[PDB]
This record gives sequence, C-alpha cells and structure tokens, in this order.
Amino acid sequence: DVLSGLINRRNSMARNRVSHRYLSDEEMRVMYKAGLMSKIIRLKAGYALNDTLKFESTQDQEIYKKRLSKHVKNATKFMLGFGRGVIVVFKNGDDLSKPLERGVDPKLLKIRVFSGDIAKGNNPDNDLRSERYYKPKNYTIKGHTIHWTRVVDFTYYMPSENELPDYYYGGMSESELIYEQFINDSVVQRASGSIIEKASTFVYKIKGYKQLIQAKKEEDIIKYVSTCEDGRSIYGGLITDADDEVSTLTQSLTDLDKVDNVTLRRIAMVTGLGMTVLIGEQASGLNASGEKERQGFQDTIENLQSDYLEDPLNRLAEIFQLGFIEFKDRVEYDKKAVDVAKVLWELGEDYGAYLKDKDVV
Amino acid sequence: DVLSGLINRRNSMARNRVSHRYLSDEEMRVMYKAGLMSKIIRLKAGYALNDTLKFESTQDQEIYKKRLSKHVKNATKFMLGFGRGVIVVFKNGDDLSKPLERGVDPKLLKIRVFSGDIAKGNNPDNDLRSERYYKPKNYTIKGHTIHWTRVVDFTYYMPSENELPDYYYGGMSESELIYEQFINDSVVQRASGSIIEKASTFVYKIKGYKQLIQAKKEEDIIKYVSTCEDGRSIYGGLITDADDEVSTLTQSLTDLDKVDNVTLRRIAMVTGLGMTVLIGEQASGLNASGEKERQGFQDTIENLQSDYLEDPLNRLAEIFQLGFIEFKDRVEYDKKAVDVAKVLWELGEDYGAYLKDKDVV
Amino acid sequence: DVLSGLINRRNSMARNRVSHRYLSDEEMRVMYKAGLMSKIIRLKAGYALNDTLKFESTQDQEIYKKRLSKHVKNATKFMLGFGRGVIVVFKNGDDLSKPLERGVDPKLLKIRVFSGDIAKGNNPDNDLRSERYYKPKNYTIKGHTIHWTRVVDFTYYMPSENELPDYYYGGMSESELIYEQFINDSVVQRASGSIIEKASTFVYKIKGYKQLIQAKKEEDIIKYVSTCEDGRSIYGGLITDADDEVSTLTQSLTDLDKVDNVTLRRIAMVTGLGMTVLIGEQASGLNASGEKERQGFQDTIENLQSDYLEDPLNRLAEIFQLGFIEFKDRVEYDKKAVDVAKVLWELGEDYGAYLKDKDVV
Repeated sequence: DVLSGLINRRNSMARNRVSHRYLSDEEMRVMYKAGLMSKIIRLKAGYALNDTLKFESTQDQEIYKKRLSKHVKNATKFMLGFGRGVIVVFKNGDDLSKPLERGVDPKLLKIRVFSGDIAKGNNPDNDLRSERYYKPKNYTIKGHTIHWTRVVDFTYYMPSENELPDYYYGGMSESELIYEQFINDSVVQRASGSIIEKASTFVYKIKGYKQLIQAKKEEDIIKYVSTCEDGRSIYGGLITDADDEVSTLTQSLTDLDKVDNVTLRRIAMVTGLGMTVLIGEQASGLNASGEKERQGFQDTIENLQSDYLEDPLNRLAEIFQLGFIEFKDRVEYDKKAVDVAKVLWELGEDYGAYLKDKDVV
Repeated sequence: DVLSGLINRRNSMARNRVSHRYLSDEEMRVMYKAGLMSKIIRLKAGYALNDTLKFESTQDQEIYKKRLSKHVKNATKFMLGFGRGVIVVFKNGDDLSKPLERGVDPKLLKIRVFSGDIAKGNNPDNDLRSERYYKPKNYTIKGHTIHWTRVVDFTYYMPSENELPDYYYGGMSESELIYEQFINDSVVQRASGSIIEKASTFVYKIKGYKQLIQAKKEEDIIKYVSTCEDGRSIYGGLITDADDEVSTLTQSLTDLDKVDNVTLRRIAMVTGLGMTVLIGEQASGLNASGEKERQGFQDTIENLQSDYLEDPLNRLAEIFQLGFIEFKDRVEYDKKAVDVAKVLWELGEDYGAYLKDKDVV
Repeated sequence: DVLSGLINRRNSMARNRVSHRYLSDEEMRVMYKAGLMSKIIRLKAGYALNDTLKFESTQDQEIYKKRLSKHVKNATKFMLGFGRGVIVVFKNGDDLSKPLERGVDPKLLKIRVFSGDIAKGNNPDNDLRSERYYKPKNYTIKGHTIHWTRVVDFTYYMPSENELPDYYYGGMSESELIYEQFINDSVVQRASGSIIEKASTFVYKIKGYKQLIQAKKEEDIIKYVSTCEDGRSIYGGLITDADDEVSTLTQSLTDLDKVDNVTLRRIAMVTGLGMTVLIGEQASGLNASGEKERQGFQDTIENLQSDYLEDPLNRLAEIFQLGFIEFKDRVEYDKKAVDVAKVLWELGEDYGAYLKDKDVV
C-alpha cells in the first residue's frame, strides 16, 4: 500500500509515531475532584462492591461489611482515581516493621485507607526469590514507612515491567487511560458554554467612525449606540444611514455534537460503562438490578472483579481470619425453573436432587 | 480489465504494492498503556478466561483458580499486548537448566509471569528432530536465562516461518494487527478535540492595520479590540467602519463521523469484538452471560480459546499434575428440555437415559 | 448492442480485456501478517474445525483432538494464507524417501506443519498412470526434500491445469482471490486517516508576503502568525487588513463511505463471510452456535469442509489408523420433536423406531 510518489511519507503511517503521556500526580489529583470522572470512579467502584461479595463464612455473616467493607470502597475508589489504593493495618503500637503474625492479630488492630497520591511504592527486589520486580518490599505512606506485609495494595491495570517504576510500582489511574479524553471533553464543554454568548453579534458598520475614534471625540456615537441598543427590539426599527450598514455575523461550533459524540464514545469504551450512562439516559438499560440491566456492562465489572479486587481482598481475607471471599451474581426468575426441577421425578415423592445445586434459598 | 491507455499504470493495482509495518517493541509497550487497546486487551483476555474453563478434575476443584488462574490472565493479557505472554516456573533454587521432572515438582515451586517486552525467544533448532523452527530451545527472560521446558509461552497469532525471528519466536501483538488502526483513530481523535476551539474565528478586517503594525505603534488598536472582545455578545453591537469589514470563518472536520466510522469498523473486525462495544453501546447485545449476548462474538473467543490458550494451558496442566483442561459453555433454559427428556418414556417409571448426557447438574 | 458510431470501441467491452494478477510469495507473506486478513484466515479456519468433526471412532475418542487437531488448524490456516498448507510426518529417522507403511507407523512418529511459503510442490508425473498432472510426486520443504506419500497437502481452490505450476502445484491464497480488495481497502483506509488532519486549512492570504519571502526577510511575519495561531480561538478575533484576506479551505473524501462500502461488500462475497462481520456487527446474526446464526454462512464453510479439508483429513485419517472422519452439524430444539416421535405409537408401550435415527443421545 506504498509506492510511486511521496504518498509513502505524508500518510498517517509515518507522519506520526505513537507515544503516551504520563500525567503527573498533581494532575492525577485534579481529575479525582473533577465532576465527570468523579461519577466514573464512583460508578465503577460501586458497581464492583455493592452487595456483590460472595462470603463463604456464613457464621459472623459479613463482619467485613460493618467494619471495613466501607474502607475498601474508598480504597478501591483510590484505585481508579490514582492507580494505587492502599489499606494499612497495624496494631495499637506504631511499627515500621512487619505485623506479628506468629499469632495473627485477633481484631486488636486499626484500619487505614490511602490514595496513591500520598501513598507510593518504593523497594522492589530485582531478584526472583521472594516477590518479583512487581511487588514492592517496603514503601513510605507519608513521612512514616510501612512494612510490605503490613500493607494491602489496591493496584489497577499495570503496564509492562520495563516502565513500572514510572507509575511507582502499581496500577494506572483511569485518568492515564482517558487523559486524551477528559481534556478533550473539557475542551468541548468549555467552548460549548462560551459559544452562545457570541452566537451572533450585531454590527454597526458606520461611516466616519474611522475619524471619530481617530479624533478621540468618539464619546457621543458610543452614547447614541448605547441608548440605541438600550431598546433595540422587535418593536422599534433602527434608524441609520445610506452610507451606514448594519449587518449580523453568526459564529457557532458547527460540529459540536460530532466531537462531543466521538469523545463520549471512547470514554464509554475505556471506562467500560455504557454510552447510555455518559449521555445520562440511565433509565434505558444500565441499572442496579442484575437481571438484564446490570448485565449491560457487568462483564467489565466482572473483569474488574477478578483482576484487581481478588488479589487484595483475598489477602485482606486471610489477615482477618475471614474465609476466601469471591463474587457471584431476582430468584423469582429462577423459581419457575426450580419447580420444573421438582416436577422432574415425582417418583412417588422423592427429593429433586437438582434443587440444592440452584437458588433453593 | 486493463487496456487502451495509461489506465494500466495509475490504478490502485500497480500504483502501490503491499507491505506491512513491524512496530518496534517500545511502540508495542506504549499501546499497552494507551486507553483504547487497554480495554481491548482487558476485554478479550477476560472473555477468554472468566469462568469458561472446563476442569475434568473435580477433586481439588479449581486449585488452578486460587493459585495461578490469575497469573495466567495477566500473562494471557501479555499475549495480546505484546505477542508473547510468559509463565515461568522454577523450584526454590534458581536454575538455568531444565526443571527436574524425574520426580515432577509437587507444588514446591514458585510462579512468574512476563510480558513479551522483557521476555523474548532465542534459540531454535533448525533441524527437524525435537522442536521445529517454531519452538525455541532456550531464551533469556532478563539478564538471566531460562530453560525451554522450564517456561510456558503464551504465543499469539504467528506469521510465516520465513520471518518468525523478526517477532522473536512467538505471537503478534494486536497492535501489529491494528497499528494501521490505533494510529488512525488517535489521529481522528486528537484532531477532534482541537477543531472546536477553532470552529469559528471572528475576524476584524481593519483598514490601516497594515500601517499600524508597520509603524509598530499598533498597541492601541489591539487594546481597543481586547476591550471590545471583552464584551462582544448578543447584547452590544459592534461599532466598526464602512471601510472596515467584520467577517466570520468556520473550519470543521466535514467528515469526522465517516472516518471515525471506518476506523472503528475495522478494529471491531480485527480484534473480533463487536462494533457495539467500540461505540460503547455495550447494553444492546454484547454482555457477559452466554445465553445469547456473549454469543455475539463468542466464536472469536472460542477461536482464541482453541488456538493460543489450549497449547500452554495443557502444558501448564501437566506440569502441575492437573488434568487436561478445556473450555465448554442459564441451565434454566435447558431444564424445560430436561423435563421433555423425562416425559419421553414413563415406562411405568424408568430413568430417562438422556438425562445424564445434558445439564442434569 | 453495437452500431452506428465509434461507441463500438470505447465502451467497457473492448476498451479493456481481462487479466489476473499473480501476487508473489513475498506479498503473499505480508498479507498473512496484515490485520484484516489475519481475522479472515483465523475466522474461516476456526469456523471449519471448531468442534465440527464427526468421528466414527468413539473408542479412543478424538485422539486426533489432543495431538494434532491443533496442528491441522495452523496448517489449514496456512491453506488460506498461502494456498498451500502442509502436514509432514516422519519416524524418528529422517528420510528422503517414502514412509515404511509395510507396517503402518504405530504412533512412533512426529508431526510438522508448514506454510506454502517455505513449502512448495515440485515433481508432477505428466503421464496418466499414478497421479495426474495435479498431484506432485516429490517436493522440497526446505533445503531438505520429502517424499510424496510422506506429506499431507492442504490445497485450496486450484486453477486450471494449464497454469497450475505458476501456483506451484496446489491451492490459491485468499489474497490472490482478494488482492484487488486488500489493496483497495488499505488505500481507502490509509487515505481515511490522513484526510482529517487536512480537513480544513486556515489561510492567510496576505498582501506583500510576495515581497517578504522574495527579500527573504520574512522572519517576522511568520513569527507574528505563529504567535497569532498560538491563540486563534473562539475567544480572540483576528486582526488583519483590508487588503488582507483570511479564508478557509476544506478538503475531504466526499465518497469515503461509498468506496469503503463497495470494497467491503466484495470481501464478504469472496471470503464467504457475511457483510456483518466485516463491518463488525458480529452480534446480529453471525455467531458460533449453529442453531440459526452460524447458518448465516455455514454453506460456505460446508463448501470449504467438503472440498479442501476432506481430501487430506481422510488421508491423514488413514495414516494414523483412525477411521474415516467427516463433518455433520442445540439438541433441546430437536427434543420436542423427539417426544413427538415417542408419542407416535404408544401401542401399549413400544419403542419409537424413529428415536434412534435422530439425536437420541
């Protein structure tokens, strides 16, 4: 697809090579505040944790729930916001070093949650012995420092190892995924507001106003126009001159909808949320109940649920002696099938063996 | 379709011959970070591994799942991202040479996962004896080196052998499949954001501003325009001159939607994901549950499931003494048929033989 | 339809005669790498082999499957990619000559797969005795050579015999079938990306810039424009001259969609895949499950299944002592009919004879 001219050079192929921005931590902070991604972070985090946690420990049901299931949500928000959510646990005595797990701390401990801004990862062992180049070995949360096994890390989508330090050992803010986007949409929107005030400008092309400004005795013509504009309406006709010329100029974003369309399409892609939510027509098919509507993007959340939330939640599960915690997605839909399972046999009367391996309860 | 003129030469036939870019490893790295393919890699990898793994070893059910089924997902992501996903296994003692499979390592071993960036393939035996020109015999993961039977390779779509070294013995990043695309879409999008700010420019064609700049005493006219623009609105009419001329110029991407359409169509093709997902209307028919919605592109994933994931997973299956692992795709849909199977005979009462060879459980 | 003028000569009838390109092997290689046909080759190959193989040998069920059913898929991919897929079998001792089938090799043998690039066909017997002008008698895979009965050939759509050597005795790459296409679409697409960056160019038709360049003291006017362009927005109006003239020019592919439409229509034709897949709306009616969606083009695959895959698979079937292997295309759809078959007689109670000659199991 390249020959016989200089087409070879000026096409989009060779005219530009690929490169990716590394948005700074301070810029990462700002987008966490900005309204658009604020819902992005809130939506995706909630869609991951809102009553979606399969607990295999019925006894002391969801002691996770009343204590730190709310800490994790702020922390897993800090995942998406900054690429590094952090949960810090330590006993009543502040310690730089590891938690004494010889007798695993029986709820004699406190809980902290930290954004990737103030948190960070420091020390990787370059050898293959304990934890590979990925996992840090000790890093500072503040002026203080916290041991590796002390701390639980909510790490998002990680890049290749050759550049993992540039994200300081963990995750990638959604901003870094859509920094192309949020800037563009903001540009779309800031321009959107200011176009209307300049949508059409009345113009008094007035002969001699050359001179009046030039003689700086232009005070009166401004006054007359100001009085004239103070009343220019459907009801009173202008009075101007043959040599005068009143005209009207319009300027407006001719393709505001197209660009706002393109920018929003991508954000739906990269974030994984539907197009409908960005437009705001949440009523249609993107909802809470998982019958068919949460199914609209549950795959993305499930992709989130089994990639960056399973690692630390399982690690958090063991540190509190809780069981292995997973996710698995009303039942009235299934009940009609349940009766079908019952009516399978009726061997006189015998238990439908398939009743148990469904939503019997 | 060629005669009687110079048409023979200038048509798209002979005016350009075919050639394919070889995007470098560093460019391969960047796209892994970029937002668009980040969802591509995440989506396709998740759609392949999310609870789609038929385990013939019910005993110790899915010991794969809690240990390295998450390692593979990062690794099979590294398949799509770079054309080479790698899983490295070795005992507590670092070894260049082969793993001692005389007694196959009974879970006394560690697990590593590596991108095709830092990983690579080195040594092919050109003879036909053991492993053909395809399979390497020993390659370096870093400064270190790892034996062939030590390492498990997640190799994507491979090119012809005559050029296999140029991809360093395995796979092809999706980027290499859509480098024509990601560049084009990025070009579409970067231009999309900047067009609005220049969608319409107000112009003061002003007589004499020739001279004012030329006499470099143009300070005042800029000041007046700056004050004038500071208030140009629907509410105050401009005051200019007969010789003056205010005009407005609009520039905008006349076919932004068309090109953005064409680029997105192809990415849906080559990646295999639907058009709906790229647009972001994931609610319609591309979902998680495989009843009818995951069926939207499950063939592509199944094509992925039985091409580049079966090889190494089966190899990984044997190295851990796990059974042969495959894939096979709720049941309430099938249950109504199940009752039909039961009501087939009712020979007095006899077992429906067809009950077993379906989803009885 | 020809008379009374020179219309006879300039119409599309006589103005051009038909001729077909013979794309070289190196160009055949490149398209195998290119993203578009990469899915073409992957899709069609998978649609042919993914769990579509009727095995009449239930005993040792699908020993084909775990050993070389994956070798064939890479090989049948090499069919479509290059017009020649090759499977090579030989014992532990490398041999130029035929495999000793006096005692047919009881799985004491290795397996190789080769693209039509490095493989090729050499020696046809022009006599009608053993194998006609079609079938080669011995050809080189590399520097080495392999006997005819040693090797299994995946030969695609073959041309007329008068020109069979120009394809070197077997098949035709899909590229050769759509070389008109892939070039055209690539031309469509490469131009598609570069049109937006030039969709509209701001122009400063400036009086006197004739001279400033001519006096080569044009440094300042570029600087002012560069500063001016550094801020040209909706918010600040240009300042230019009466003799000056700012204008905007737009250029864009007026019929980008039409040509991209025509090119994609044909590729759907020649490859046999639907139009929907090329567009990327795979969700609609082109899927994996063969109930109604795979039926969208299953005829093309069935046409592929009984033309170029039956020959060598059957040949491969005998060489491994496996039975004759064919293809034949869920059952819950058929089960309601199955009960209808049962309720046909109820002669007291008697077996529905039609139960067996359906999907009883």
